[PDB]
Amino acid sequence: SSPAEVPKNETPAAQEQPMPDNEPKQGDTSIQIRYANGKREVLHCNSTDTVKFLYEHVTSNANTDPSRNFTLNYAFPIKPISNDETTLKDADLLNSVVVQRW
Amino acid sequence: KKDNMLLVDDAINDDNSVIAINSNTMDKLELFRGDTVLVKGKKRKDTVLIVLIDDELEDGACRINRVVRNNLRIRLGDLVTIHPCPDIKYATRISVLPIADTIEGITGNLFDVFLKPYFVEAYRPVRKGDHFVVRGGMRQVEFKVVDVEPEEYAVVAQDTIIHWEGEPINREDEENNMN
Repeated sequence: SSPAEVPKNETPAAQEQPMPDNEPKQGDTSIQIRYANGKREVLHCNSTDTVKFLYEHVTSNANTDPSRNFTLNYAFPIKPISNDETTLKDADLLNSVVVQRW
Repeated sequence: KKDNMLLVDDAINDDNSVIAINSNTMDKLELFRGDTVLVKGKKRKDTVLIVLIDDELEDGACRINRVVRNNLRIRLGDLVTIHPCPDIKYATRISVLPIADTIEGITGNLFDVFLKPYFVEAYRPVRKGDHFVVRGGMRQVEFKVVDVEPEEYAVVAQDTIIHWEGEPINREDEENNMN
């Protein structure tokens, strides 16, 4: 992605996915993505979403990544975020860093 | 009192690259389980570690193992300023060397034995000047990070190139850190 394409790439990912401001009844939630792109990090999210929605955010946030195969994790107990549907609530992924590994 | 400065406490998590904050500290300062944070203590020194929610910690002071505690030249019951740095990114290369008295007796492939499994898949956040510890083969070896390519501090992703060399050294340098 070009220097001018990247801000545009983040713009989709920031506005593409629902944030309903009355759904923080289950808790507003903030993800921090650790991309293998070079040490790249983007944050954001809403209430109760899915791990797969983070995978969709990666793809929306950058066009090189969709065709690449990769997995997601949390580091130090090294859990591979398996079961891509799994909600943020069930995976303990509340406010917690998510690393990407190709 | 800005709640960004905390005291050093004993360590529950025995891992090298880690510090433990309490959850009421997390809402008081936005950080996460994977977040890599810069610790800057006394003697104008620094270190980088992973923050992790710890119930026992109690928001006021943080848990750090004796290895982190040493690199900052602090003791149990000393104050340190904590602040996050995501500007740091994955390493290009690293330069660690074993301290002589911790390897007196053995020889051979220190990388395959100690360094390879220690850094693997953990993408540890190291720093130049850091002295870390790896337990294996009925002993614990101490290496010192002599150089990194991505500035003073960087991360050790699987693609990062770990260069170790075999010349060891005297413990005189530690004192010039404490004196």
